[PDB]
Amino acid sequence: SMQEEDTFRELRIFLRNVTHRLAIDKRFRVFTKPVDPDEVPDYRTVIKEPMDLSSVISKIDLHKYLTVKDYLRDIDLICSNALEYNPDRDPGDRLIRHRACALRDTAYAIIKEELDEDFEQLCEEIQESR
Ligand SMILES: COCC(=O)Nc1cccc(NC(C)=O)c1
Repeated sequence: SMQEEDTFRELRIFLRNVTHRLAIDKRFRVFTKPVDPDEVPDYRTVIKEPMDLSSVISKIDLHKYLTVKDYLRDIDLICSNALEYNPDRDPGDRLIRHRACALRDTAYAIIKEELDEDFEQLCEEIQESR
């Protein structure tokens, strides 16, 4: 229905706003663009599904997310990839893991305060019907 298409458009507007607020935070600059395969040739041999905030914007615009649950799977993937690729005790690895956990926690906190639970339940019921 037109009403259902209006629901998914409101979801996309919400998701672009949350993603922009993450992408402008100085702590999360390392997560804003894909890892450059020229500068880090071993990245794609270790990390099987790369993800970053510019790719998340592209996916919103391609209508890849029909629920906030869908979207948070990709935020969780940015975080898990950082913990996997950078597991050591040295300061550079510990700084990127701290920033990855902050990105995940910040996304979940914005959604807790600003996503209506009945809006999410409506998106999940339309997705299930298709
Ligand atoms: C300056 O080197 C270019 C570069 O991007 N290196 C580099 C090294 C290790 C990790 C990461 N990024 C993530 C998201 O894990 C990036």
